[PDB]
Amino acid sequence: GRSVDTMALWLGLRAVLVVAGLAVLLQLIRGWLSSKSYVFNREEIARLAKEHSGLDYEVAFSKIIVELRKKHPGHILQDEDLQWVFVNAGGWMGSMCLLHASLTEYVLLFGTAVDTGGHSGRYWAEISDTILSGTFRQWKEGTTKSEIFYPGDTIVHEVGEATSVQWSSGTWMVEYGRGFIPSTLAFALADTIFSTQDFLTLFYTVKVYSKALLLEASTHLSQLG
Amino acid sequence: GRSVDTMALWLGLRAVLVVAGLAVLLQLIRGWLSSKSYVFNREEIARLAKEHSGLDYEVAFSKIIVELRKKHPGHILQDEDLQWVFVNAGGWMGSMCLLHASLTEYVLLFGTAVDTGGHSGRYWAEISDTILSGTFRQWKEGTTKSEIFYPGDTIVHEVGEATSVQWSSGTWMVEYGRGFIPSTLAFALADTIFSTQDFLTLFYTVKVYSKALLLEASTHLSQLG
Amino acid sequence: GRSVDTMALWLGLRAVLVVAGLAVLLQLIRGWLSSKSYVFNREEIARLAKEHSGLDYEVAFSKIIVELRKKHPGHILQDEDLQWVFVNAGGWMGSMCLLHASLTEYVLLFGTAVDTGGHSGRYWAEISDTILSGTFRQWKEGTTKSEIFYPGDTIVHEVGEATSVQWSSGTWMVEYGRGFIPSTLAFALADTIFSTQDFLTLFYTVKVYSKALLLEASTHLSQLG
Ligand SMILES: CC(=O)[C@H]1CC[C@H]2[C@@H]3CCC4=CC(=O)CC[C@]4(C)[C@H]3CC[C@]12C
Ligand SMILES: CC(=O)[C@H]1CC[C@H]2[C@@H]3CCC4=CC(=O)CC[C@]4(C)[C@H]3CC[C@]12C
Ligand SMILES: CC(=O)[C@H]1CC[C@H]2[C@@H]3CCC4=CC(=O)CC[C@]4(C)[C@H]3CC[C@]12C
Repeated sequence: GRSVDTMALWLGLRAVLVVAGLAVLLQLIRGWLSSKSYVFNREEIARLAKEHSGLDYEVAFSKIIVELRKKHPGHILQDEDLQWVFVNAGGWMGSMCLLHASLTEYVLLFGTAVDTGGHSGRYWAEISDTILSGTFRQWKEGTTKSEIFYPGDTIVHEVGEATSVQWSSGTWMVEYGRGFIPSTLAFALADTIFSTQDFLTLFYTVKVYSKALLLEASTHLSQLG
Repeated sequence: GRSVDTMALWLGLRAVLVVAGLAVLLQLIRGWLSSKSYVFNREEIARLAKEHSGLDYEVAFSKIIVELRKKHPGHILQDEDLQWVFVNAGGWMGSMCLLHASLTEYVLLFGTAVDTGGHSGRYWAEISDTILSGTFRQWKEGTTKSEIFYPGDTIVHEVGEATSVQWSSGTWMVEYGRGFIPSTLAFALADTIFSTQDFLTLFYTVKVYSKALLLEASTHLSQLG
Repeated sequence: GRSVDTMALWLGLRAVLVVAGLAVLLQLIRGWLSSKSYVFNREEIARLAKEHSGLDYEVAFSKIIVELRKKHPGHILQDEDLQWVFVNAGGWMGSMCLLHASLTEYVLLFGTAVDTGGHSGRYWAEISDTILSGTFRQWKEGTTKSEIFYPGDTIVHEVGEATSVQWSSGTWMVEYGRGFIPSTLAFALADTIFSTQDFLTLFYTVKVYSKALLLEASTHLSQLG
């Protein structure tokens, strides 16, 4: 009767429980033992973006790209491969311009010209965003109150952390990610697969990721000979 | 030619039509003949939340939990099992603290620290939300105009009804559901499966549901001996 | 080691790349060689909606429907088949009333009573929306700035184009689509399948599409005898 249905539902819930739990455990295991080859550090990127946050965010874009090319030659994409690509993830819609991406790091420009917001994602990667323009509202897990950050501030999305994020129209930021980068792809592409059906955007995303990987491989080969 | 393609599309549309129609019919059949064991009633919960809506919503949270424990001993989770868990569903993102959940009822605290909104869901369950803080905008099906509710009001999401819901930053409410509760899970988890990929949140959700079910089973066993 | 993982990821990315690329190529091939039987034209619909944008959007709805019935008898649904149906797509939620739909064209009323926004979709179809009330913000691909349109304006979503769209509460518009209409269905239903689980709305959507197709077939049969 009712007790039988309660017990059966409890059994199925425990099934889903152990499935999700072992998925989380595997994510932790793959992430912790992942490689950690670091060309950049988040403080360098944050300071460089903060210095230029008072300028027009596109002038700041240019200046930051030029500085990153000067300080890390061989690790930033040429002008021919820079492209603004929409990003639909976790219920929000923004756009990115990828500057660098390896197995363990990535650097990009990110933002939005529309009001948007949603789930931040939960992956084995430390993400950091320095606002050039607009406002970034972060609502952390386990709290009932949120915080709003402004140009020049840096929000650090910690490893394993999950938040709600919200950006206002005209919000632009410099983003640096460090960790097990491929484990973020499932989050970054899911709304494209199950919501937007925008396969050309998927094409653009994997194209720029592959080009960044090929640049890193080419620079590694040159550094070894 | 063109007529052939029109006819083929019409055939496939009629296929999808009868599939969805029989799905709706099965939802109605499972829901109507579902059990209706009721520990609470929506008027009791609404009045208790309305009385305290003028206080800070966290003080109200505490007072409502204490009253519910006093009036329904054995049917509310202990302090050790209370937890704020994100909820991503129907395009919106909020967070919940589950107080009670059986096969036929549930009681929780719900709200959001970000501006959000989306589809309410359509399930065989009567849902009711009493606002402690913020604003709740409801847009009913078949109308071109929406309504905004304020602290102390109660919105009743009727059985089989579908609306668009929208909450402003800092909106918090007491929610009571009555009907065939498991038929809501597919709606409550879908954005987690196909959008956020946040498997630890899924873990938390099934964990608290299972604990609430086990509490109900334990109290039933004690009441029978 | 690290180079092996980089190479394997590059291989898998190239796999996803060629899959998405050939999907886009097939979309282009199916769209270009698709039929182009045109009962309406977008300038006619835009001018008719612009003329009435200064009136209450429901009075405008009625006047536009009456004019479209007068000028295109046999191609607009009778009063008995008009229905407001929710539309959840690309992360946004609005509602539509379908007036006309064939293999190559469609005419509908669209809008929203909630603040919403998301991905526009990318399909082989030229879409055009004339605002009767509210505001329509369009953010085009490849740009960091967006534009806001007002009552009486027409936004043209070009074939193959992808934008972010955003509508404010109380925004209502007349929409005309021309191209390969079925290729939009996957976008229009995806959030229903993977997010809202609202199968009765899916039922309503395929029902009105099938009725519009049957009306077009019946008028074609009458015109041929
Ligand atoms: C804005 C944001 O949430 C970040 C978090 C993880 C980031 C992704 C990290 C992996 C990645 C590398 C690429 O080369 C393409 C862009 C993507 C897919 C990034 C897009 C922006 C993301 C999704
Ligand atoms: C806020 C909201 O829409 C409500 C409607 C149905 C509710 C769900 C009802 C079933 C359920 C019981 C649980 O024990 C976990 C929370 C959930 C999954 C509830 C989360 C909040 C929901 C999704
Ligand atoms: C508002 C919007 O984006 C438009 C773009 C393509 C449009 C769809 C085009 C195909 C279609 C025809 C129908 O008969 C049902 C409604 C739908 C499913 C339309 C709903 C509104 C859509 C989704």
